[PDB]
Amino acid sequence: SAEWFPGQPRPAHLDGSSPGDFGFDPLGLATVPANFERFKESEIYHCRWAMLAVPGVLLPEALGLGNWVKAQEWAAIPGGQATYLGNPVPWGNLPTILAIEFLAIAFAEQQRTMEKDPEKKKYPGGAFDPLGFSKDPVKFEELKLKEIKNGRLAMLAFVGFVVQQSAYPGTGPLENLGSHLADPWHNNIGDIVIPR
Amino acid sequence: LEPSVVISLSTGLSLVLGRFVFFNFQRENVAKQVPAQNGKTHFDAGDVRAKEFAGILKSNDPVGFNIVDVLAWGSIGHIVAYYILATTSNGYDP
Amino acid sequence: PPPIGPKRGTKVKILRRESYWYNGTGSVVTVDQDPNTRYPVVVRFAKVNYAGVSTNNYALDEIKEVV
Amino acid sequence: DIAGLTPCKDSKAFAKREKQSVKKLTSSLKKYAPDSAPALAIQATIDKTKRRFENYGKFGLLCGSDGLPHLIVSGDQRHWGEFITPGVLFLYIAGWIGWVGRSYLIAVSGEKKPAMREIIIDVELASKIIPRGFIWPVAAYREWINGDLVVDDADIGY
Amino acid sequence: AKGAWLPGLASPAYLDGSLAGDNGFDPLALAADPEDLRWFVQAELVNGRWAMLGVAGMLIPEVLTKGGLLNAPEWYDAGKGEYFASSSTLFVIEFILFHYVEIRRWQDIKNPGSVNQDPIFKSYSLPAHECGYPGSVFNPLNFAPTLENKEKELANGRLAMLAFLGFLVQHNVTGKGPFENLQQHLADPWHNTIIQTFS
Ligand code: CLA
Ligand code: CLA
Ligand code: CLA
Ligand SMILES: CC1=C(/C=C/C(C)=C/C=C/C(C)=C/C=C/C=C(C)/C=C/C=C(C)/C=C/[C@@]23O[C@]2(C)C[C@@H](O)CC3(C)C)C(C)(C)C[C@H](O)C1
Ligand SMILES: CC1=C(/C=C/C(C)=C/C=C/C(C)=C/C=C/C=C(C)/C=C/C=C(C)/C=C/C2=C(C)CCCC2(C)C)C(C)(C)CCC1
Ligand SMILES: CCCCCCCCCCCCO[C@H]1O[C@H](CO)[C@@H](O[C@H]2O[C@H](CO)[C@@H](O)[C@H](O)[C@H]2O)[C@H](O)[C@H]1O
Ligand SMILES: CCCCCCCCCCCCO[C@H]1O[C@H](CO)[C@@H](O[C@H]2O[C@H](CO)[C@@H](O)[C@H](O)[C@H]2O)[C@H](O)[C@H]1O
Repeated sequence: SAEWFPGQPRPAHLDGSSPGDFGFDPLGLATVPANFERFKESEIYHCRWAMLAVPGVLLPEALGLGNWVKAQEWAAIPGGQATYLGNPVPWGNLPTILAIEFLAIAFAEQQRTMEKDPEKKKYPGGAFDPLGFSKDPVKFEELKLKEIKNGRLAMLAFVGFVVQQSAYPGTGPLENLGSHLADPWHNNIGDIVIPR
Repeated sequence: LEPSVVISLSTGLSLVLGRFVFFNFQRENVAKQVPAQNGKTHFDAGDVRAKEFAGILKSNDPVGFNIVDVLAWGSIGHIVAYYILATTSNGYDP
Repeated sequence: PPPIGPKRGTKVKILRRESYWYNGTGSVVTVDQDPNTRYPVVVRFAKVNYAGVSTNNYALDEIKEVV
Repeated sequence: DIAGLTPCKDSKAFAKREKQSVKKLTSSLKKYAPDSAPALAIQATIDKTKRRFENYGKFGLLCGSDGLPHLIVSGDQRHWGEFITPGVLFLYIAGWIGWVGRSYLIAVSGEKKPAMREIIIDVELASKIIPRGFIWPVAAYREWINGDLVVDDADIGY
Repeated sequence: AKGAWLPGLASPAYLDGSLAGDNGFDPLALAADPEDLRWFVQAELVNGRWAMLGVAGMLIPEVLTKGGLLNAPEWYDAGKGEYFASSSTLFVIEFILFHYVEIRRWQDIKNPGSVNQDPIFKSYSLPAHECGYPGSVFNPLNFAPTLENKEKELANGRLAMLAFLGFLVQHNVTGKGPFENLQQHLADPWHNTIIQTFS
């Protein structure tokens, strides 16, 4: 049966030996295998960026440098100059930041999609696995599962960050945790869910 | 701030993007998009003014870069250059 | 020689596009056994058409037997 | 208040309209004997008018610059008595009527000449189906769940 | 045994008497379809047990306080009191705790025996039973699920549902609680009825 919903039948196109398949596909968006492979790749790509982004949202706020939202305010000021760890960035000019980012990232992401092997498309080797951990396929698959799980848990956390930011303008992630710890029985989602 | 530098830099970056970054995608999507009417191209159907010009399309560049491509990416270069050159004195525009 | 067509009393479904009872059902009355008859199946219906008729003739490939 | 409107219990134009109507009625009342029937009818009309204005005032309606009540239908919880609750009543009654009609048509279609039962009603049968509209929202929902409400497109034909 | 709610009336054909509490009562033909019958059989037990619990916990505190051993508000005012947590927190806790148990109950109605397994400790499950009447942990003293006891449960539940409806309606006209209404009826039986309430 379906692992995500105990007592529920598995989908016809699912139940295969996939890294993270729990039989969850209510809308049946994965009927065509050619769409399914690219959905797997897209899932891996969203997971990795979210996992890499979570510390980048939690660390500067915890170091007293401004939450992840206020760090983008200097770009909206005409004379705004970038700062990093309190050290002003000499090249903090907005046009060059918007230019070199596009110019470099376009090439860096154009290179990766010229690959034609679907299995190697999700997981390349070479200069991306320096220490090397594919020596044992069983532990390789185990690590793949333990990676996709943390990636889904990280995407959930980022969406939570966005929604909690929208609920309390001007605040940060860890500030909400501190407020919750201050008054557990009075500071919860109940006020927003049931508004006064 | 200096137009004679901004325009040159923008044109150079646009030409680099055209020749080395998005060349394959453009040249492979172009092959699949040929206008036709009732299963035949415009020149095959009878239009004598729809012949594709041959002199201007050939080039000795290793990848086939030509004059039409030069103009296509140079136009982007000038447009972006004058976009940056306008929202500097005072421009609140998208 | 085997008798052609469905037996009397069979329920059939109409496939002729320009017929009033298209996609409806009717009852077989009789089948003409002459090999030269082009439309040999006689069908009767509960509802009359715009001309007030409630029976019509059809070919063997214009009717489907529904069980 | 809402949309620049004023409560009718605090509107000067509303009170002016009430006074004008009462004066117009009293002018006619002053033409007949005090104990005659027309005088009593006019007095009853005057009392009814005063009651109507008082009830409109104390039921929380809003009045415009013209001095007439206006209705709010955007969903605001201070005005559900204006559209939402009567709307629920209208839907309940209409569903009852439609449900009993459909059930009669389905129950009668199994006969030899169903049309004869459409110009001459079988009251004995209808009197057993009429009380069942009392729970039409449950019956219709369960019928929808089990696939008995709708006919497939392939089966539709004369 | 199978009685009659109206002496002199014929019973429906689909109420042959295979269910506890059968008395041939379905004038409006809600349960003609077999599946509707199962759905309503479950719903009756659930609404009835909730009504029994509500009536007990809605009436006992009132008489306890009126006796003089406690000081608690009426049932229609307890939601406007001072508690260690706000009402919103309690509602959210209730919603989260109930989504899980109610979908767990739903999965067993959809197909019996599907959710008998313990999710965490993979060593406990529910032996075969009938929907609406589980056992094991839910029957600590391990009583006997005889036909007599099921009828005794159903009768009290059906009584409790009407009692709760009566409380709800009597609060919206009098506004003094159940026990005060009963003592008022017992003071002057011929001058304190529903007729005097509206006039
Ligand atoms: C964008 C990220 C992303 C993508 C592309 C995929 C893709 C895939 N997932 Mg994964 N997944 C994700 C995020 C993603 N997942 C997250 C965040 C979780 C945790 C909740 C999971 C949990 C999960 C499980 C448990 C399983 C999968 C599976 C699958 C596969 C089948 C389903 C499908 O066709 O999805 C295609 C998806 C899309 C085309 C995206 C549609 C988005 C719509 C248009 C809007 C959604 C808005 C959102 C609901 C708003 C509220 C968010 C809030 C609740 C956080 C497929 C390879 C199944 C599998 O077999 O994997 C191998 C499987 O068992 N995923
Ligand atoms: C059993 C009664 C019944 C029912 C359930 C429906 C249902 C429907 N009709 Mg139909 N209709 C009926 C009778 C009925 N109609 C009659 C008698 C007429 C002749 C005037 C029409 C003329 C009619 C039109 C012209 C249209 C519909 C449409 C519709 C649809 C949308 C609702 C609507 O616009 O209603 C509006 C219908 C009316 C206001 C007509 C009056 C309905 C009466 C009050 C019904 C009950 C009368 C009956 C004698 C009661 C018998 C009781 C029984 C116990 C003996 C819906 C499928 C619309 C549609 O196609 O939507 C997609 C549409 O355009 N109906
Ligand atoms: C079933 C339990 C039950 C019982 C024992 C009572 C008892 C009482 N009710 Mg209440 N009542 C009930 C149900 C009940 N009610 C229900 C279901 C409703 C909603 C229609 C009401 C609505 C209601 C109002 C509006 C009023 C009362 C009032 C009263 C009191 C005066 C008698 C009277 O006028 O009754 C009126 C009776 C009805 C309106 C209908 C009663 C219908 C029930 C189901 C009949 C039960 C029959 C059953 C065989 C009796 C068993 C008795 C005993 C063994 C439990 C009295 C203490 C009055 C009061 O407060 O006086 C101070 C009053 O004003 N009741
Ligand atoms: C059977 C049948 C029919 C009849 C059907 C009928 C009459 C059905 C009637 C159903 C009724 C009245 C159901 C009532 C259910 C009531 C329930 C579940 C009540 C629950 C109450 C609870 C939890 C109370 C909680 C609290 O009080 C406490 C504990 C403490 C307080 O501080 C707080 C609150 C919240 C107030 C016909 C339709 C007539 C024909 C058909 O053919 C056959
Ligand atoms: C590398 C190499 C080389 C070189 C090359 C070059 C150097 C090139 C250049 C090129 C270029 C340099 C180009 C350009 C182009 C341009 C263009 C194409 C432009 C356009 C423009 C426009 C269209 C404009 C418009 C306008 C106006 C008119 C007004 C105002 C506004 C605007 C700006 C919009 C050779 C040969 C030796 C060979 C070997 C290698
Ligand atoms: C925050 C950002 C930090 C960035 C740090 C710098 C990262 C630099 C990464 C450069 C990767 C360059 O890639 C280099 O190794 C890849 C893996 O062997 C090669 O890729 C090749 O080998 C792959 C693995 O066997 C196969 O899919 C193909 O044969 C082919 O794609 C590239 O042809 C080579 O150019
Ligand atoms: C705020 C409100 C939110 C509501 C959310 C819940 C919505 C629930 C929708 C239930 C839809 C039930 O009806 C839906 O499935 C039925 C089958 O089960 C379909 O029924 C169809 O298939 C059945 C077999 O399965 C056939 O016996 C029926 O003749 C055929 O019509 C209905 O044509 C369709 O409309």
